[PDB]
This record gives sequence, structure tokens and C-alpha cells, in this order.
Amino acid sequence: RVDYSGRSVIVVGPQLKLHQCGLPKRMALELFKPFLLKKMEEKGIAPNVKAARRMLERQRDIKDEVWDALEEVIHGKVVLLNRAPTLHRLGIQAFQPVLVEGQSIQLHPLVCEAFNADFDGDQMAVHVPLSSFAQAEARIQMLSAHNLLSPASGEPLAKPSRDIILGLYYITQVRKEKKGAGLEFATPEEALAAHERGEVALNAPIKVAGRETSVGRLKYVFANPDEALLAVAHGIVDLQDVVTVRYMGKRLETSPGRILFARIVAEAVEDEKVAWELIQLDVPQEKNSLKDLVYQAFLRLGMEKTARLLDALKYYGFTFSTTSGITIGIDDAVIPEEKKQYLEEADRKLLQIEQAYEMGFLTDRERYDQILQLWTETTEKVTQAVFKNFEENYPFNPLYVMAQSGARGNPQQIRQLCGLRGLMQKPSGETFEVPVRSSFREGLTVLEYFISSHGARKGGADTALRTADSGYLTRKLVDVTHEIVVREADCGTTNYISVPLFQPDEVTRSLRLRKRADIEAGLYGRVLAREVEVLGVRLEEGRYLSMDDVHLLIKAAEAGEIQEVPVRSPLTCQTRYGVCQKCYGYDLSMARPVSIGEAVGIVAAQSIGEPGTQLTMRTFH
Amino acid sequence: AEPGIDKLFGMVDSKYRLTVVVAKRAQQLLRHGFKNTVLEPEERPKMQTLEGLFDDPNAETWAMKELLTGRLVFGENLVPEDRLQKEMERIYPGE
Amino acid sequence: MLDSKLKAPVFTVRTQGREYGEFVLEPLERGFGVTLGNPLRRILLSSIPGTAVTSVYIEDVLHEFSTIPGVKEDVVEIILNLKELVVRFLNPSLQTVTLLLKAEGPKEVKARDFLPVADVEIMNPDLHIATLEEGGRLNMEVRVDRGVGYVPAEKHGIKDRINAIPVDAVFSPVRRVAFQVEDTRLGQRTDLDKLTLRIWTDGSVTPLEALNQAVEILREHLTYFSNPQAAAVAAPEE
Amino acid sequence: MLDSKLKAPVFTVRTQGREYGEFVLEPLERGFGVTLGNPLRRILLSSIPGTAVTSVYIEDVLHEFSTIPGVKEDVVEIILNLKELVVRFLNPSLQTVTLLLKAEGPKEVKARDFLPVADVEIMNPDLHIATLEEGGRLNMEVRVDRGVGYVPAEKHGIKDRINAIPVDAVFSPVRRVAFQVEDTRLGQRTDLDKLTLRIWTDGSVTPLEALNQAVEILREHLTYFSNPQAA
Amino acid sequence: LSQFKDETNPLSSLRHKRRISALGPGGLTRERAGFDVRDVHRTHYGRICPVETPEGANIGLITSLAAYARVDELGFIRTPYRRVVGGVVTDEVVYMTATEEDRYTIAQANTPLEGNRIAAERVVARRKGEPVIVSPEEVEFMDVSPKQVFSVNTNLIPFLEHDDANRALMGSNMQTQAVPLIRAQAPVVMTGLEERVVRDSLAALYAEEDGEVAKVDGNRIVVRYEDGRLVEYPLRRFYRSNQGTALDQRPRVVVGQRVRKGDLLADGPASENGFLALGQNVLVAIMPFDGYNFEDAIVISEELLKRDFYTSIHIERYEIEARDTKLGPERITRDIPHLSEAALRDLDEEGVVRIGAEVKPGDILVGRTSFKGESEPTPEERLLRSIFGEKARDVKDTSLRVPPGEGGIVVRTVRLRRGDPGVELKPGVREVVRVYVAQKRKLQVGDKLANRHGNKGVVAKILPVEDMPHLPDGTPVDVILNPLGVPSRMNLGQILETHLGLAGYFLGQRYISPIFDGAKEPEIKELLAQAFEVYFGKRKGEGFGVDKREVEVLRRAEKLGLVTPGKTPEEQLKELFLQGKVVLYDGRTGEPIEGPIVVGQMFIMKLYHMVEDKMHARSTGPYSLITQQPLGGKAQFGGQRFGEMEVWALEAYGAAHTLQEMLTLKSDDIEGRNAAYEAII
Amino acid sequence: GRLIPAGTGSDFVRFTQVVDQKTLKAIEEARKEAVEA
Ligand SMILES: Nc1nc2c(ncn2[C@@H]2O[C@H](COP(=O)(O)OP(=O)(O)O)[C@@H](OP(=O)(O)OP(=O)(O)O)[C@H]2O)c(=O)[nH]1
Ligand SMILES: [Mg+2]
Ligand SMILES: [Mg+2]
Ligand SMILES: [Mg+2]
Ligand SMILES: [Zn+2]
Repeated sequence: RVDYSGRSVIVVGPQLKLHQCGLPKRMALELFKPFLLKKMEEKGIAPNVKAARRMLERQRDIKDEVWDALEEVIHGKVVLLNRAPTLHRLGIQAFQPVLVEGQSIQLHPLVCEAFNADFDGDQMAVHVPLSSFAQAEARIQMLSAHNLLSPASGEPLAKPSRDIILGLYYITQVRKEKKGAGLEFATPEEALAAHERGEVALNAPIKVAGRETSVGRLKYVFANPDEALLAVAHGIVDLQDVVTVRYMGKRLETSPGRILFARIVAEAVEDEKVAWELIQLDVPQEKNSLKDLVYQAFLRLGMEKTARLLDALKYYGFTFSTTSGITIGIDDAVIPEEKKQYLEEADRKLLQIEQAYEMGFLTDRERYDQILQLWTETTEKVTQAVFKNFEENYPFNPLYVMAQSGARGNPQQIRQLCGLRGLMQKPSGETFEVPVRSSFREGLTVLEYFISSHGARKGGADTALRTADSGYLTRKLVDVTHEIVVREADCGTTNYISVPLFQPDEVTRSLRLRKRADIEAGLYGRVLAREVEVLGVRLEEGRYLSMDDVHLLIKAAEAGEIQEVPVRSPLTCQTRYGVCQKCYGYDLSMARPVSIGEAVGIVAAQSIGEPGTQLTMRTFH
Repeated sequence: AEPGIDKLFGMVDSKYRLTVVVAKRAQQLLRHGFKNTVLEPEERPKMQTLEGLFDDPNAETWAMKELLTGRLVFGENLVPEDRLQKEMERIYPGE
Repeated sequence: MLDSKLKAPVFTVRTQGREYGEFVLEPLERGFGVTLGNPLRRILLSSIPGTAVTSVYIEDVLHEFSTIPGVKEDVVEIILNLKELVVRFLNPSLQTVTLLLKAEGPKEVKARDFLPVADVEIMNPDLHIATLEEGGRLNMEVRVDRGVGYVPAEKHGIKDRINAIPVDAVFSPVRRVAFQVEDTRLGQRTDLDKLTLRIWTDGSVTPLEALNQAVEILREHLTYFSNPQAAAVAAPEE
Repeated sequence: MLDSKLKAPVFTVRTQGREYGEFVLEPLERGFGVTLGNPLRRILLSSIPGTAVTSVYIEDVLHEFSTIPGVKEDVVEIILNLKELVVRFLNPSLQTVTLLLKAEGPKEVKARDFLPVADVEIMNPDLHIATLEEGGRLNMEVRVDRGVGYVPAEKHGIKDRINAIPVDAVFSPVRRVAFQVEDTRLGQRTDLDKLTLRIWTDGSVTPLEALNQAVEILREHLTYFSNPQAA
Repeated sequence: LSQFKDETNPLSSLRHKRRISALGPGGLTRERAGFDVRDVHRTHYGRICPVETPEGANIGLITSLAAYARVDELGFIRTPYRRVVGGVVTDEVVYMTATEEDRYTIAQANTPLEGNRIAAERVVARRKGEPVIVSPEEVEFMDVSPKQVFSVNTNLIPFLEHDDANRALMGSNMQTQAVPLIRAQAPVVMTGLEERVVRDSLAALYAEEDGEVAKVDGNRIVVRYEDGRLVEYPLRRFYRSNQGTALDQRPRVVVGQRVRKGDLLADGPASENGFLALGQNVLVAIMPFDGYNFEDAIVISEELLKRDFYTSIHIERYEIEARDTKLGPERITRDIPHLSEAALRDLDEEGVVRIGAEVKPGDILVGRTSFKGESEPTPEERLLRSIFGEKARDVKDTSLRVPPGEGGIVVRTVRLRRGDPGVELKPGVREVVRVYVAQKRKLQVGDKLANRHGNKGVVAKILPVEDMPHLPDGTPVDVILNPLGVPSRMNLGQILETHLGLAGYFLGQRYISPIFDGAKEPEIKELLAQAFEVYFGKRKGEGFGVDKREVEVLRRAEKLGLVTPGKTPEEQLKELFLQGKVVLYDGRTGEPIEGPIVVGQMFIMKLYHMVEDKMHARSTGPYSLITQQPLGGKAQFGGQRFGEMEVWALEAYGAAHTLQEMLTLKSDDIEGRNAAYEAII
Repeated sequence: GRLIPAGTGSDFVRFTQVVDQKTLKAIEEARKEAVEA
């Protein structure tokens, strides 16, 4: 147990900046007490410390001159925060107190994704690092605005998340307008005329003898960027409508919100040049498209300038999300017309199957196994149509968006809502031959509801079976990796390994390129054993594999110039009781080569046991 | 973030040296008052309280500001043992 | 005591050129930050004394989609070279004026080739509208006006010539306005506001003026709550 | 004929009792419906000052969590009523008053039963405070204070006597504020705002007064725009 | 198998008697038998709630008995079935066992009927577990109620059928943590069991025969029954539960009010006229608000606090001992030796603190003086106290103090010396003083909030009403619920609740949907249809058309494909209102929210405070004798366990010094912790 | 309870020293005190 600690409930802190937290001053004045007593002596608040302490042992005796001294202690310093369960490095993150009133700790909502904490009352604990070295450590190597990327992937781990996406997606996204069809005539104002009497929409897809254009692109041609938003201001048009704008000499056909975004990024990076050549001004922003934006802005522009970008993006997502005004009324659960037509068929084929079993042609399990396959294909067919619908008829439906934008919920989730929950397993394991036919919009049967509670149970007796202890794996992995520290810089050995780029799984021995991710995995930030000369470029022996290069060698393997890569591993390291810095590679949380002294084995263990609570418990196929 | 975090990373070969440098530097910087400060009157850190700009008590924050001007020098070896435990006391009052 | 009336707010202004300004106001009573933000902003975006082109006379075009011979900018391109052009006056009388531009050959065209007709003092010195190269020639009679806001062509009537076309009216000489309200403290009062406003203008009017006169348009507007007439309310019906 | 500027419009009232008033303003140019009609709504909802019970003393009760013999209401509920009581300070300089209420035997104690004070008008004298039974007796004192915003028990001592109860004080006398912004035409121009601030209040203040005040506030606020200073 | 009685509220007190555990004398946890046993069995239909159980470790082990369930003379759980013969359903209802049940083809509760008679081609029926579509002729028994499949805490959630079981489990569970509001409301949309729980729980006080009321005060009621009995019923007043939450009655009857048997005389602590009153009904807009509801976080209209809406009265009990000692008896004296007397005011009462006083942290409930030090004065203090006048009294300040982080105001003290009235003393303990501290606890940033469909979130921001989103009639909203906490959950009942609410709000009504019967999508739009009158069908009779911002929205609305292009700007809205969404105005600007937002009434409960999850903070204090690791006092809160997992956390981080100082300086380093303190001072 | 063998507790960095441009004259404090006569 620790002597400068504390705990409380956590309430989100949007206004907060990436490297701070909302803390009860009430809390701080325990925690920082002795540090405070001095400042009280340094100031006229006390004659001596015993009197200064005395000044405080009764709440109401505490003069309010005092608090102006706590803020004064704090200035500069940082607290830590950790959260059960600490399943990796980032369960502890340093921030700067912002003394707030009340009984709870406000907490920036970007470190949310790392800490794995939400606000149905998760609590965090706070510690104070004491020694002028501890704080040194804490600020330079635990501050929540220096640990942007992830030790497991390389990928950024403070990204636009929820509301932040929902916001950003909706103002970059451009719209499609149906009442206009495909029409081909003379442009002049003959085009505008149909829109004047309204037969053509505005961002309807249209192609007159000339090019492919909106209406749209024609009616609204803007001189500069701010002339555009000045229009949407006066509500003459939105950031969703498609339009023509001029910039840096280019004549572009986007939306205003595309620019707004292409600006939001521009400004917060102080570098309009390196700004615009990172934006995908051609698609809506979402979970990945930003996740990338960040990463780029992290090699291209410093870690420090990357911190700003995250709050700027966070600030807009919010603001915009509010006024954007989504929700979820029951009517947004938009059921497709096909669900009948399919359950009609499925219902009638179930006839055929039952007649063919009533007859003698299939055995019991032959009948059983048939019916289920039907539903498998069926449960898919529904899930499919549900989405084509949301793409063709309601491409802005709340659910549909949150889904697509990586703001919330997956295919199978939206299904159970619109489509059909489908096959439920029994408690013994064997699937019920009868599925839940309803959806959540329709409301389940008193007995459809029972059916679906056995696997509803199992889906709890599998995570609670790892709640009591699944720090189990990491225990084991730490017990055998802890000693491994990066000791030597170069531990000087000719030898290596060769990562493959092709898989033999079309089988047997039917070759094929391994999914991008797979490669990125074994290649990112490794150190090159032997000069690779591929695609009119020598990647020189002893290089540090830039991600750009992990993409280049794939291009080169697609190109057909390479099949293996001579990479240096820890698998063949020769550091006496450790691992050299070149035999490791990048840091991964930073896009640099790993600095010496790094607890590499511990990171190893955690990283591998962080996600153990999300490996499907026992074999269910 | 913290001032020139990236640049201060570049000054050292490894992450941790800069942590050792900064802390150790701060130790002396807030041992001998702030009498050792290779950082001029006008480029010193400040607060805003009581309506009055007064220098930042945060030693750790000074050393970082300091090293950022390159005025310091660091290495594995620079001086002997207790042989420094007297030099800085005499040039900057050790009371 | 617990306590009393409010501290007089220090309206801080740091100026930078003739298009941009930062306006800090603090401390404000919790919520007033916004209560000032919005109404001032929209006024800054819909009211300030503007002057815009609304109909452009064209020399050698009957249909506004050609590229005029001997000139490598479009009809559509050149009109947008006009929307970026700042005009100011010195006369109270002017409610609408028309200007003239003439040139062809291997020279270099700017904004000064418009005639200083009447009090119209054309602001931006070096501007770019078009470049000619050969025997292709052009000479225009572009119409200017005085009004406020943003007006689409398809939303206004009465045209200049039969050799002219309706365009979009960029009146409001204020380009972009930002303001973030943020929690500020007064020794014992964390609840208070702090308003920071940021104004961008076409260089016609000083932002500080646009502000001054915006705040005034409000002050001035608030007086129209004066000369009251009474009426019956409504019906019970039940 | 200066073709750039406009003419002054028709402010008009439409009051009912003491707690409702609409306020129309045709014509207002495009936008100005919200532009103007809003801020007021904040100021109005937030910052118009009123009056409200701040301290109760009942004869033999020592604190809120207590029950008086022959009295249905418990002190927590008796108070909860007084939260509603609305009073008028007729003389602007009056800053507080302590209403008195004795009552014995069978009767429903209303806000009328409060001992009269000069220049102080109980606006809902029928508000039910407590019902006492045979043998029941409730003698009380009740503090009232002109104030603004929302000051809650914990945030004031108040301690008249040393058995007083300091009650949560909802000060604003402005009970709700809508504002319609419909369209009106002036022949030619056919896009013009009809601003219509609708302010129900409580009785201590007139929709009109409240409105007059809020406007004055915004103005008194627009004051701090002049007088610069660079940082 | 015996434990503290849950009594956070009446419902929790009733769920606890209806509990089943496998633990105790029968094999427990160490052998687990997981996936088996913990799995909901094919025989649980109407015998156990498939959806009530503790979360985490003790899942499927502890369990709650289904509403209609019964334990027969032998001890086997029986659910009732009505026997049907020849498709003619009889009321003759049998309580079959588990085994008896497997002998029949029982049919589900929602078979379309025609009086006695089944009006269905295919009848949907269990055949010893396996569901099969069958013919009437084959049926024999039928399900009594959709209810009979679930516990009571479950049966209180409207639109259960639309609610995924996971998130509805949470609901069943959190109603246990309902804590009586002082404006306890029963919900706006009810299931039926509301009255029946309050009675069977003994939450309220009912009349045991017909008669006339004699007396009514806060204290008691005397009633004269038709037989001649004038019986007095005390109204058990401001009593302390196990968990603090105040149990006590409040009368809902006036003098000489003639009355029937079983009629309500005093409401529960959580009954609003015999109706289970666990939380409060509120106007909720569902939508994102500037991050303030970022991940299950929730925002709160200041206006909820002025209405004393989520206020709650909490009694906290303290004790203090007067023990005999080897260094000589210690006292409960008003004369504590220190430096103050102005800080003894509320005390005076010869030790104890006067019934009525405010207490903040640090203030003294009961003063106490104890002998400590082993006779002699300190080698340093012997030189010290002499200068002042060395009485140096051999007594110490062991006075019972207000634990840090709020107390409240005193309601009752109890001074028990020697136990001579018939109270069993504690060995070597002279006397004991109790104090009781009450506090009304309003809503506050941190307070947590729940709904029966499994929505749980913490009050992350209490905005002023000047900022809240408002309806056209100026009515602003009470609570703002982000919607992202919903697709992933799949608890649609919360929306079927927010809609119906929007109706009953203006319809001036409340409803009773029952568990699998209940309101359907047509009737609700139809109820919204009549509600659109109240709301809008009288907006023009006041002289107001439509706003210039409703124009602005409806455009964007019809594009979203929400409303019909072509229909009238008036009746475009009516459509839009039947969907549940209305048109909100951003309370800040006054502009509208692009697109419609579904407002409406939803019922919400303030989840209860545990002291484990009280706000804690240590700078420094006591230390275990043996191991010498930091320890808890009463005024002092110990440190946080710094478990292996957190240790790795920093190793990983190369936080060298930091780790070590968590491992020495701030725990077991006897020497250095002292060395540290001084340096910091 | 010993210092950790990593991070800022790795024999690699640890011994890193810091000094200032003026106390850099501690080399000339011992520089001019040797040869006599
Ligand atoms: N990396 C990581 N992920 C975790 C962790 N815990 C939960 N998750 C992921 O978060 C998502 C939803 O988590 P829950 O919090 O359970 O969802 P809920 O809100 O519906 O309850 C899941 O995937 P998802 O729905 O695909 O996520 P998303 O797309 O919503 O971000 C899950 O895999 C963790 O400790 N580490
Ligand atoms: Mg979650
Ligand atoms: Mg949680
Ligand atoms: Mg306490
Ligand atoms: Zn190696």
C-alpha cells in the first residue's frame, strides 16, 4: 500500500487538454499536504508547520487563502493515474492536476480507449510521484501526451473514438440526391431550368453532353475557402452539399465541410503545406481514415504538434456532433422489405427438407445439419439486405452511420435490431434447430426470449471466468521475460531470419500474398540484415524499416520482385542475457529506433496478454 | 505537450539519459537556490498568482528550459567523486 | 461578503494588420460569454456596410460559358477574380455605381485599369483578373452596389444590360469569425466565463470597427423595445 | 433615399395577469429573430432577481428531520411548500422580511395566515403550507431575502436563531421563456422575422419588468466593449 | 447462508428473501462446475429468472425465483399451468413440478383466443423443452402469464421483449440500488406489479377493515373500524436501515375520511400511493452534447436540483467506546485538553454533541480522553510543558471526530452507561455513545443514474437551464442521454419508453404496459397523434404559426427521408412527431438542432452510494504493527494496494525511481519515509 | 527493494553527469596548481 495515494469516481472531462485531469482540490490537499505546509510557511498563512497542519485538521477552520497555495505547489508537478485492471503499460498515465471542486476526477476522453474506462462509474486511483526524479520520469516518460502510439501494434492508441468521429464523419460526408435521375441535354441555363422548376434535385447524379457534374457544381462556384462557409453561414447551402471551390490555383469539386476539415487540420498543425498533403479530401473521415491522419502527423510533424491535432479534432467532433443532431427513435431501426420474402422462402424450403425427412431420404443428423445451413445462409441474406437498404434509402440513418464510421456497433448488432437475431445455441452446446425469427424492433417471443438466454449465459461464464484471473497469462509471460532488457546497442552478429510475403493457403501449397496487416506485423520497424534492392531502390543493409518501406516491399512483392525479407530478430539475438537495440528495432510507441534500457520483455508480455480477455474462451464453431 | 519534448529527445542518445540528465540537473538547480542557473533573467519561468509574475518553483521544469539552450554539457564521465561535492558549493553559496 | 456586484471586465485587444483581431473580455458572469458571443457574431456576418458586384457586362460573349479568344481564363474564372476585390467610398450618396476596364496585348493587367469614377476609391492595389497575349480584345461595364450579406444570383432580379449577367453578391466585408468561450476563475469563482473573439475582414473595414459598429447595431436595435401597444391575449375555448 | 439602411419597428405588448406577457417586434430583418430574441432568453432565465424563503424557525423543532404532533406534514414537507410561496417587495430598498405564523387547533394553514407586514404582498395567499389537527399547534417564523440565481441551503449559514433551518433559495422570478420567430412581409421584401418573446413569471415581477430589465442588462453589458488595452 | 438484510429500498428487501444460492454447505466455487450448473437450464422456465444473477465471479451461482414460482410440501419448484381440453381452454390451473411438466405439450401464453376457444391454425408450443408449431387438438396445458417466466425485479421493465437480456439483467439488478427519493415517483410507463410489490413488501401501511379515520399527524394514525376497534398505527418515522436509506411512513389520508379495507393509509418510503416509487420521471432528450456525455456519461439540467428531484435523506450511525485500560480508565468528557473553546460550542452536552447541530469533517461528535504514553512525560516534553505550567495531564485527544468527506446534521444521540436497563455490556468497556447524522443528498457531478433497460452513467456535468435544449413552448429538457450508448447495447425498450412518455406527457397520462403483452408500435403513434393536438393543435389558437427555424429543419428532415416532401409544413411535423423526434432549439445560440431529436419522458433512478466507492485520499497516517505497511484509521484512509499488475505497468515504463519509491519510501521503508517527509517539509 | 535494473536504472545511462558552462571552470580550478619553484 502506498502513502501518497487516493481514489475516486471518474466523470469525463471534454474541456480538458490531452495532458491534464480534473482533480478534487479536496483530494490534492491530502495528497500534497506536506508540500502545501511549506508554501504555507513560505507565505504568511502559517507561523510554523504545526500551526499550518493545525490550520487544517478541521475542515471549516481552513482559511481560503490556502487554496491559492495548493495551485502554487501543484504548478509544474504531475500526478499519476491507474485503473484496475492494469493490463498494460498505459493503465498508468501522468497528467497535470487541474484542481476542480466536488468529489470526482474529470479525465480527458482520449486516454479513455487506453485505460479501457467508461463512465458508468469506473473509478480510478491517483498516486503522487515524490522525488524530483520520479516527477522527472513521470513527465518525460509517462505523460499522456508523449505516449501516443501503441507498444503492441505501432498504431496510434489515442484516436478519435466516439462522438468525435460521429461529429467529423457527418460534416465531411457529401450527399446523394435521387429525384433527378440520369439526364443528358444542353448545359447553358437549360440545366438550371429543371432545378428552377425542381425536376432535378441539386446533388443528383447528372451527365449532360460534356462531363459528369452535380448542379450543384455549377450553380455555386466559390472564389476562396471562406466565401464558401460564408454561404453555409447564411444557410444558402450546407457542408453536405457538393460544390465547386478554388484554392492554391486548383479548381475542386468537394463540399464545404471537406474544406472545413481540410482546414481544422491545417490550422492546428501550423503548417498548411504539410497539412493538406495528409488529408484524404476524397472520402468521409472515419475510425481508420483519421487513425492514419494522426500517424502521419506524428512522423511528419513532431509528437508535440501531434498533441494539438488530437484536441482540435476532439473539439470539433463534439461541437459538430451536437448540432448535427442524430439520435435513435424506434423508427431509425429501418427493417428491409426482404425479411418477409426471405423468411417466406426459408419457410418453404423448410417444407422441402421436412418432406424429404418424412420420406426417408435424409437421416436425422442429415436433416438437422441441412436446416441449420439454410439459416446460416439466411441469417446472412437478411444482414446483407439490411445494409443495401441503409446504403440505398437511408444512407444517413443514425445506426447506419455510427456503424460505418466506426463510431458504434457492428453488422451482427444492427442485425439483431433490424434483421433477425437468428440461430441460438442450446445450453449443452447443440444449436436449436429453430432460430429467433424476430428482431429487437419487433420484440421477441416470451419463448424466443428464453431460447436466447443459454448462450446469453455462456457469454458471461466466459469473461467472468477470466475476470477473477486472466492476469494469468501475463503473470506467466512476465515470469519468463522480465530479465530481458535492451543492454547493448549493436550486439554484432551476421545472422538473421527471413520474413515471408506469401502464404500457402489456397492449399495444398497454393500460393498467395499475406493480408497487408500480417506483413506489417513481422516487418514494421525491423532492421535489415542484408541490403535489399527492390523496385529501383536499395534499402541498404542495416536500415530501419520505415512503414513506407513495409508498404514499398509489398508493392515490390505484388510487383513480383521479392518473396522473403532478411530481417534481424530477437529470435537470433546474441546479447549476453538480453537483446541488442538493432536486434529489436523501432520503439513502436514512438516511430524511432528503440533506445537502450527499455524494459522490452515486460512490454512483450503485457502486449501479448492485454487482449487475452477478448480471445473466445473455448471452441465454439 | 511539455516544451520542445522532441528537441530534448534529440540531445541524448537514449530516452533515459535525458531523464537522468534533467533530474540530476534539477537537483543541483534546486540545491543551490537557483544560483547555478545557466539561463538569463529574462528567459526564466514564471507564474501568474496574486497578480504577480514570480519565478516557477518547479525545478524539473527549469532544467528542461535550461538544457534546451545547450548551455549545459553531459556525459558518462566529466568529474571525479566527492571532488565535485565542493566545487559547486564555493562558486554558488552552499548554505 | 458572499459577495457583491461584478468586477469591470478588461476588454483586451491585441491588433495585427487590417484584417485580423483578437478580442478578449473577462471576467464575465457564468453564461454571459455565450450570451455575447452569438448575437455579436451573426451581426458581424450579416449587417456590416458592404459593397458587392451583382451584374457583369461582358464585351465578346453572348453566352457566359466560353473562354474569350486570346485570354487563358474562362468566363467563370474571371467573375471569381472580381469576387476577390475590395472597394471603398468617401461619399454618403452612392447607392450604386458602374465601372469600366479596357486592355489587350502583351502587357500585364491589374485592378487599376478601372477608372476612378466618382468617390469610388478601389482598395486592393495589385490584383489579378486576367492576362491577354494576342489580338483578342475585351472591354467591360461591371455593375457595383451597396448592401449587406450574401445574395445568390438566382435570388435577385433586374439585370444590367442584355450583354450582362446576374452574379452573387459578396456584401459583408467580414470574412470569418471565431470565438471560444472558456471557464475562467476569480480567486474564489471558477464558474465565470472568458470571451475571446476572432474576426477576419476583407480589409475594407477595420475588424475593431466592424466589432464596434456590430456591438452598436445591437445597442441600437435594443431601443426598438420602446413604443408599446396593448392587445387582448387569447381564447379559453374549454 | 439612402439605399442601405432601415426604419424603426413596432414593439408591442399583450399582458395577461401578473405572470404572462408576449412581446412582438415586426418587422425584424432576416436572422434577427434569434439574434436578439435569444440572448435575452438567457439573461431573462438566468439573471433577473427576485425573492425566496431562506430561513425557517419553527417553535419546538430543532432541524428539518423532525415531526410535529398533530401535524400531517413533516418539516421537510412543510418547508417544501414554502419553497413555492411567492412574495412582493413593494419598496425597492427593502432587503428582507421575517413573516410570522401562529396557529392552533383544526385548520388548513395557508400563505394568508402569515402575519401582515407593510409593503410586502403575499402573492399566493392560498398556497397550502400545512394541515394541523385537534391539539395540533404550529408557531413559526420565516425569513425572506431579495436575491438572484439559485443559492442552495449548504451555501449559506443564515442562522437567525440557533434552531433555524436554511433553505434552498430559487431566486429568479422568471418561470419560463419561449420565443417564436415567424415570417412577415413588407410588400417587396418577403423574408422578415416576427420576434415574440413569451415570458411567464411568478408574480413578484412583471413579464414587462423582467423584459425591461434583461434588455437593460445586455446594454449594461455592451458597455464593456469600449475602452481597449493591449496585452 | 445468513447475511445482512438488503434494504436499500423495499424492492431490494423483497428480492433478498427470494434468493437461492448453491454455496454454503453444498459444493462451492473451488470446484466451480462451470458452464454446467451456472448455465440456465431447460427446466428453469417459470422456476428461475433466466435473467437475474450477480455480475462477475458469482454468475449463475446465486439466483432469483420466478414471479409465479412455488415450493411444494416436498421442496420442488412448481410453475402454474392451466389445463386445456379439446382446444377449449379451462381456468382449472395446475401447479406441475419439473418432472410432471415433461409429460405434456404445453402452449405459450399468447395463443390467439376466442373466449374459451383457441382461434389458431398453428399453435406455438413447448414439448418438454423443444418448441414445435402444433395443432390445437394436441395441446393440454397453457402458460398462465408471460410473467411466470421471470423474477419480480425483471417483471418491472416495460418493453422487456425489445430489450436484450444482458442489458435487462442490469436493469433487474440496479433496481436493488434504488434509494428512496423524497419525491419518490412511480414510473410513467408501468408493468402491473407496481402496487402488488408495495403491498407484499410491506412498503406502505394499509387499512385492515372498513371504517372512519380519527387522527392524522406525522407521528401516528388512529382509526375506528366498523366493529368498534379504535386502533393506533404509529407511522414508524425516520428510521435507519441496514444500508442507511431511510425507511419510514408518510400518511395519505385526512381526518374523518371514510375508507375501505386494504385502502392506503400511509405511503412507503418508496411508494407513491401504493405504487412502487423507485426513481423519477423526467423529460429526456437523447443526443450527443459536446462530449459531456462521452462514454455513458450523462448531463443534468440544474433545474432538477431546484425541484429537489434527486435529493435523498441518509442516516449515518457512529459509535464510541469508553473502555477500561491498564493505564487507567478513559472518559467521555466535554473537557478535551487542547487549545480551543470556541470550537466546543455545539458540544457542551457533557461529552456528547447537541441534537440539532451541523457537523462538517473534523468537528467532534463525542469528546473522549484516554491515558497514553506509559506514565512519564517525554524527555523533550518534560522540558516543554513545564514552561506553560506542567499539569501535562496524562489524558489524550481520542475524541470521536467527523470522518473526512462530509457528515451532515445531528438527529439523535444515545448515551448508554453500564447497560443497567437491560442492555448487554461489552467486556472491559465502561460505556458507549451513539450519534446519528442525517443529510439530504442532492444530485451532483458523480452521482450515478440508471434506467430499467440497463442504462447506467454518471452525472458528468450539471448545466444551467440557460444552456439546455428546449421545445418550442420554451420547455427545456431535464436530462441528455447520448445515443451511442444504445446501438451496441440493444436495449430498445428505452426508446419505446421515451416515445410513450412524449405522449403521456401532453396526454397528461401514465400507462400500464405488461411484460410481453403491452403497447404495440401502432397504438403508440396513435397516442402520439392525440398528443400532437395538446402540444401543437393549440399552438395556433394562441396566435402563433410555425417558426422560421422549423422551415430550416423540415428541409433537412425530408431529405433524411424522415418526412414526406409535398405535405404541408404543418403536417410534415405531425409525421415527425409520431416518430418520436420533435424539433429542439440549442439553448445557447437559439438556433435549431439540424435534424429532429427524439425527446420524451423516461423514468430514472439515482443509484445508491457505497462507502467503498466513497472518495478517498491519503497523504500519510497509520502503519500496521507487524509488516509496517500503511493502514486505515477512521479519520485516516489507508493507501492503495499497489498490486503486481501495476508494478509491471511502471517497469514497462522504465520508471525506475518511481517504482522503487512505491516499494520503499511510501510503504515499508521505516527509516526513509520519515527522512522523506522532513525533506518535503 | 533495490533500484530496478532498467530505464533510468540501467548501468548504461545512470552515471551520466551534468554540469554548467561556468562550473566547467572546475577543470581550471585544478588546472593551475602543480609546478613549484
Ligand atoms: N483494445 C481493447 N479493446 C477492448 C477492450 N475492452 C473492450 N474492448 C472493445 O471495445 C468494444 C466494445 O466494448 P464494450 O464497452 O463491451 O461495448 P458496449 O459499450 O456495447 O458494452 C468491443 O469491440 P468493438 O465494438 O469492435 O470496438 P469499437 O469498434 O466500438 O471501438 C471490444 O472488443 C480492451 O481492454 N482493449
Ligand atoms: Mg464500453
Ligand atoms: Mg464500467
Ligand atoms: Mg465523512
Ligand atoms: Zn542480437
